[PDB]
Amino acid sequence: ALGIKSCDFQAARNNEEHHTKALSSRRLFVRRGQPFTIILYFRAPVRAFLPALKKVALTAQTGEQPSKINRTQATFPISSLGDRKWWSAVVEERDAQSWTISVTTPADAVIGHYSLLLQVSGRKQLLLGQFTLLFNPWNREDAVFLKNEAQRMEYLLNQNGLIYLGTADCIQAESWDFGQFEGDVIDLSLRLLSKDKQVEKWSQPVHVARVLGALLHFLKEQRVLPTLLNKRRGSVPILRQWLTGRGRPVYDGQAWVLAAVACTVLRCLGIPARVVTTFASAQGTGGRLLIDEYYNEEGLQNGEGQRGRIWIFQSTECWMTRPALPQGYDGW
Amino acid sequence: HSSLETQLFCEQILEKIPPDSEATLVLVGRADFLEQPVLGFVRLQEAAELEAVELPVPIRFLFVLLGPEAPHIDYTQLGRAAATLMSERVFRIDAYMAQSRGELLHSLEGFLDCSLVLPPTDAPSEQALLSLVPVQRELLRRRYQ
Amino acid sequence: KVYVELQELVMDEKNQELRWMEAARWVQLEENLGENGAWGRPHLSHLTFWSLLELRRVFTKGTVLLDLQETSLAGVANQLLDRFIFEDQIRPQDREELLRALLLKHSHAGELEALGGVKPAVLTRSGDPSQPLLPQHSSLETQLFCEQLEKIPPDSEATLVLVGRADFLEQPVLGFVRLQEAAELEAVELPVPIRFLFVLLGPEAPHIDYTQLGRAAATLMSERVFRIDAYMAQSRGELLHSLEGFLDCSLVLPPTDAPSEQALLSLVPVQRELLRRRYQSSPAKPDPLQQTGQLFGGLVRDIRRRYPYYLSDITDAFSPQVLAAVIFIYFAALSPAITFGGLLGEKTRNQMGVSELLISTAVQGILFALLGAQPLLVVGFSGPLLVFEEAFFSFCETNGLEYIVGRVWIGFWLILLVVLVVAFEGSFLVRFISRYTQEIFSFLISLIFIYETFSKLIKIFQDHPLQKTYNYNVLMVPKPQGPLPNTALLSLVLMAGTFFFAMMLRKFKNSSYFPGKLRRVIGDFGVPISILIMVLVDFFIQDTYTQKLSVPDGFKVSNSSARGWVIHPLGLRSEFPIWMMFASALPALLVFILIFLESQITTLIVSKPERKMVKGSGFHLDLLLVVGMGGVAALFGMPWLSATTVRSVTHANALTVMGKAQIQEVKEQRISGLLVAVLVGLSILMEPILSRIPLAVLFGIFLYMGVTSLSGIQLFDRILLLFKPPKYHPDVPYVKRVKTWRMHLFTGIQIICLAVLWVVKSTPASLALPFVLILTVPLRRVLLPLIFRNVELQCLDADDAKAT
Amino acid sequence: RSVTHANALTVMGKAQIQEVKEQRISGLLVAVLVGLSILMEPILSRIPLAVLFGIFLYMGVTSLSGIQLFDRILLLFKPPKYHPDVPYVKRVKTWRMHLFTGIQIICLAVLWVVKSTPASLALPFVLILTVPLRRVLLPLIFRNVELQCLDADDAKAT
Ligand SMILES: CCCCCCCC(=O)OC[C@H](COP(=O)(O)O[C@@H]1[C@H](O)[C@H](O)[C@@H](OP(=O)(O)O)[C@H](OP(=O)(O)O)[C@H]1O)OC(=O)CCCCCCC
Ligand SMILES: CC(C)CCC[C@@H](C)[C@H]1CC[C@H]2[C@@H]3CC=C4C[C@@H](O)CC[C@]4(C)[C@H]3CC[C@]12C
Ligand SMILES: CC(C)CCC[C@@H](C)[C@H]1CC[C@H]2[C@@H]3CC=C4C[C@@H](O)CC[C@]4(C)[C@H]3CC[C@]12C
Ligand SMILES: CC(C)CCC[C@@H](C)[C@H]1CC[C@H]2[C@@H]3CC=C4C[C@@H](O)CC[C@]4(C)[C@H]3CC[C@]12C
Ligand SMILES: *[C@@H]1O[C@H](CO)[C@@H](O)[C@H](O)[C@H]1NC(C)=O
Repeated sequence: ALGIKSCDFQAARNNEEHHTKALSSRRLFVRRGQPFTIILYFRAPVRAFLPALKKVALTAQTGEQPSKINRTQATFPISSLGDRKWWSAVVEERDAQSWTISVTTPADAVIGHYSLLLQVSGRKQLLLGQFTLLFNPWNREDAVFLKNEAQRMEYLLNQNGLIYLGTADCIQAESWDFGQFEGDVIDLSLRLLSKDKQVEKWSQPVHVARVLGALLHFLKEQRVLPTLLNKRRGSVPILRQWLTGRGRPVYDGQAWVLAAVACTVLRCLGIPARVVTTFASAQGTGGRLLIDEYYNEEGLQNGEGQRGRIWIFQSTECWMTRPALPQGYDGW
Repeated sequence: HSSLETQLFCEQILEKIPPDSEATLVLVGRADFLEQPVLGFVRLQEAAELEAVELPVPIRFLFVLLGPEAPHIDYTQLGRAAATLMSERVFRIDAYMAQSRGELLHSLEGFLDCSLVLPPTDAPSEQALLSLVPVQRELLRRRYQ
Repeated sequence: KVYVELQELVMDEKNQELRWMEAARWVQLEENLGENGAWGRPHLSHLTFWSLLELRRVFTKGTVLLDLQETSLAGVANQLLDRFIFEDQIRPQDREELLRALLLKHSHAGELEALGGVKPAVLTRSGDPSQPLLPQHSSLETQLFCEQLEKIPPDSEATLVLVGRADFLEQPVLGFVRLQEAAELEAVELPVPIRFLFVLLGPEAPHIDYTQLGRAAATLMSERVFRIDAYMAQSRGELLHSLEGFLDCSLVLPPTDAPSEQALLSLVPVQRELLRRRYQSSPAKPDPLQQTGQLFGGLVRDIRRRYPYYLSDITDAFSPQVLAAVIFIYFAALSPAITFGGLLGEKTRNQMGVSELLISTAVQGILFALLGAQPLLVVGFSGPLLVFEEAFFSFCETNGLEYIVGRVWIGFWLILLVVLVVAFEGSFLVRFISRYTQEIFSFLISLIFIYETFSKLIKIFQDHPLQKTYNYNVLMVPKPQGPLPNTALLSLVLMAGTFFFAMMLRKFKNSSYFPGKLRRVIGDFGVPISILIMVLVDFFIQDTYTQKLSVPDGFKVSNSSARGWVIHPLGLRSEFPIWMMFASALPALLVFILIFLESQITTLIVSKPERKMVKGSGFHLDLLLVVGMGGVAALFGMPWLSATTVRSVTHANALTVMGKAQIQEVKEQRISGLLVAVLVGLSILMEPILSRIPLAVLFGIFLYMGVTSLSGIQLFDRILLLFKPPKYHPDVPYVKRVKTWRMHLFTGIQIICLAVLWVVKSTPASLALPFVLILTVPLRRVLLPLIFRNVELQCLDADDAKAT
Repeated sequence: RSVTHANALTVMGKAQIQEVKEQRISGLLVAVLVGLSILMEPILSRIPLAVLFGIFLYMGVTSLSGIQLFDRILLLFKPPKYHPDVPYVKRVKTWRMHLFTGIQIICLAVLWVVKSTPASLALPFVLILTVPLRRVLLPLIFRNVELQCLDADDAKAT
């Protein structure tokens, strides 16, 4: 007498409220620590609300091997006494055949693709749908929290970026399309993150950022070829060519696009990121504070250069807290 | 020219639509200020519900057929042909997987390869018409090979 | 009406020489020549989209030579090449090669085997043939119809279509020639003059199959409107207009995922409308229960329906399943015959008994197997016949009349009645008996059979009750006069074991164990195996007594004093009254009604279209034979019989072959019934074999028959569905289209009818059962439409189980 | 008795085992009723032994549902195409599986012969001797994947 007809996740409204409207209006993209609203439809009218409410429980699972010890699986009832800080569900509006349920997630939840499952007592588990959980710069309890709304928009929502090239005395701004809200960017980023097997640490922005940076540097080393070849259309085609292997490759003359790709991935996953250019950067020194330059009698360099060189320009900055560090190192 | 389908079937549904389905809109119109007929094929990045369709099914594909009055061109029949092409499963999968007009053209060529033309005959007999069944089966096997 | 021949430029394998070989011919139907030297089956001409598109493309800029004054292939080829050069279709340097190709030897199917076969060939720039570069595609028509001259009108003309591939041509070129006078060319090996010539040459190009192009051209020429237009053509414009009109009425069938014949038959009026559009402008115009109304028409129709299959009725019995069915039906007809003969002898003072009934059953079964239209029916005595015999004997005893002579006169009237019924085709009224009455009667008869089977065991238990003490000195001859220990319990054990073994072997027939052939052999012989096992089990128990089969010592009358083999219609002991001779018609009418209803309903049950009966059944012939044999046997002092429902249904099921669930075929043959009748007649001569067979094994067999006779009845299925949730109902038309409570109300009405019939059976007026059974037909035809819709009645009561 | 108790408390889902009613009340009540069987002599005095024999036969035929050895013994009398989709059929040859089942049948026959002798107290030792057989001789004639498919602790495909 408590069959389930369908479950409307209300992707458009929730994505507009969770600042993921640019991603999609069909798939549910929500950010941790913020409630999202779903509608549950019953095949038959519900006679008594309270026993039926006591008969239903919700389970959220992520990963191939979900478990409670890994914090990848959580079972929570639908009641007003649930921990809104943790996983919880409460009926805000109800009809004879429909329940409007507000579902909350913990502020330190594991990111990735989730499956929402409903359990009725004395009945098999039923899948209600799928949703993707992301970091929440708008949530104060989140580690990626930003104080300013303008900073949040610029460092997460703005897909039109500027990569500054050239010299220190002549800075040439290059228009760049990060495209972190392209349809396949989130899936590609999560599939790349899936190479890391420490899924319990995926709730930590530091671990996710470090893993993504290492993997993207490995992909840049494996995919970037030695030297239109210099025609760029943003970070999304570069990421597609680095992961799938199909598309126009990036050559060594534009190896600086690794920072843009990393910023795109971090912004898509919900980590506030920006691209920073440092002119006259000494690379390849290994910490040494000396650069040796060699010139002939004509004021010219005969060789291709030393290991330690002062590059004309050269990085990704991410905003998060540092719980594992001493106090005072939060920020970029 | 009155439509054969109207004269035959109209001189006398939403439940069977799958819940996880998408809609295709085919628009046909006649404009005398056009040099040649023009086809417009659109596949949306995300399926959306437009005001054109009065059903709660999102629209993924759009067919636009505009052109002047020309002989051997019935735009109602052109829209019927486009809708039949889209309703076929192989062409639908190819259009979902299409990345350029070349793949759609190849799918249309394969659709026409397995198309079966029945010429007019003086004496229509159901036995000679049922002799067509294995030919249609073989063309179906070629389509889904 | 013309003959069109298609030839393709191919090369042989034995000599690698290029030549012309015919590929398909049109006699208003298309036949294709495969790679074996024999033509395929005729079929309608069907064309691909690309073939017609390329045909239109090459016809629009084609070369036409109308009313050409040529009578030789060389002259036609020379004129065609000259006009090709004039119209810039070909270059002047290609004329020699094309003339060489067009004048090659034209081979046919007769010399295909003389060579090493034919291979696709492409004409090259030089005199040597080359191989095609594009991937080869085998013809659909060849793969489909080829993997297995009299109809040509004398005043007809031929059309030759030539297709060839030449890589030294810029674009495909079409050549159309209409001769001024039709002439016989060496290219065609038939004595029909050639009027039209189609030449299709060109290079290898995508979407251009020259075999399909030639097929499209031949189909276009074979059409009557285009043929008339080509005869009346004065320029290429008229031919182009005719081709455009041909394409206007062409119908394209797109590929679909699920091909359904109903959706394909929705195309018929569209094709008719296109045909009407095609011929709107051309001068030509487009091209067993029934009442015959003839005396004895139904009998002749049944004879012509069944007797052609007489040869198959002997050869189809060469299978062990037929022998197993013979063994099954032998017991299933002998045991009720013995029981009914014993009861009749007890009730009628042995005027008719076991021996007379067995002889009558044997004779009638032999004659019905040799001459009947539905040999699967089993002819034997029935319970209502016993009730009528008892009533008639009581009437004759009350009125002091010779009862056997009364039976003689009843049979004499029965012969006249059945002759009158067959003469006017009185068996056409059986078509008004729908599945409703048939299923009600079958379910009632199965319930009666099961109830009698259990009541016999109850009577056995009552005769030998369970008591603490028994008298060890009890006389056994002819029957035990007192209770005996271990008798009823052993009878119950034997019956239960027989039923269990029969059911287990029936399940093993459909099981997945053992090799399939041995599995089917064991399953077919399941009943004989169970009978043998239980008989052997009872055989080793010497001390305990069980009732066995009893047969007469020899072929003799039951009571010699009462009557002999031939009974005088004028009287045996006293002169027969005159008034009774005319008054016997009403009892004869009742007997005819009983036998008619029983036999016709049994024939309806066993000859349902869902049972895969592909040989036909004759109602009139079977009824005439049954009633005539009954009337003849009445003269010899033998009981009249009828087609019993249980025995005939069991015989049909034993001969039914089950496919991989689904009925595949039925072993319809006359040998089984003939052998059963012969064994029934010889049952007296095999007394030692039958004397060791207990009745409990036969009771278990009867229970198995009763529980297996309910498989094909939808009334039993709906009775089972009465105790099921609605979501567990099977996907059937009467559930998915009818509400559950409506179906339950229909089943309840049928249950009420069954209860009324059962109450009628349990009354002294049990001979009125056929009338109450008939009264269900007015119920179905009147009262059910008043409370059920037409669609509901069509779904619930369907003759062939169809969704309206 | 324990297998029958577990099966009686087993709840079958919509074929597939769903849950088992694991509780201490059942065994306690059974022991209490066994102890009180003397005090309910009139009730037990009217219960025939034949009903109990039928119950014992039912228990014996129902205790074979969960044994794969019985399933392979049944498959010995089936065509290869009728074998169910199980890891030990789709990954192991039919004759190899039949040889494994025959080895198990030989072991069963040896145990049955040991039972039918006055030295029936040596049955646990012969039963233990099957473990060295499985751990030594079977790998000598069967591959590791074949043994994992045929002898799986949780019925998994290696
Ligand atoms: C005493 C019997 C002989 C003992 C000698 C022992 C040696 C021995 O018996 O092997 C021969 C034969 C193997 O041959 P094979 O497996 O190919 O035989 C298949 C089997 O008969 C199936 O029943 C058939 O399917 P169906 O039923 O028509 O649907 C199938 O035909 P198809 O449909 O696929 O085309 C047959 O191919 O045995 C068996 O049948 C397997 C069961 C053996 C069980 C153990 C034997 C009881
Ligand atoms: C229905 C069939 C049997 C025919 C109808 C029966 C009637 C019309 C006929 C058939 C045979 C006839 C009988 C034949 C012979 C005799 C002997 C004679 O000395 C007196 C009349 C009598 C007794 C006849 C009476 C009428 C009779 C009974
Ligand atoms: C009488 C015994 C043998 C069988 C009893 C079962 C019958 C009477 C019951 C079982 C299921 C029942 C149906 C279940 C559901 C509905 C839908 C409801 O909107 C109208 C009544 C209706 C259609 C019920 C009618 C009665 C019903 C058919
Ligand atoms: C001994 C009784 C109980 C059962 C007899 C069935 C056994 C011995 C039979 C039945 C099916 C048979 C198999 C059927 C097919 C093949 C394939 C062939 O290339 C090698 C032999 C092999 C693998 C057979 C081995 C023997 C086999 C397993
Ligand atoms: C035979 O008939 C006579 C009467 O004619 C009767 O007395 C006798 O009992 C009958 N025989 C038997 C065996 O019943």
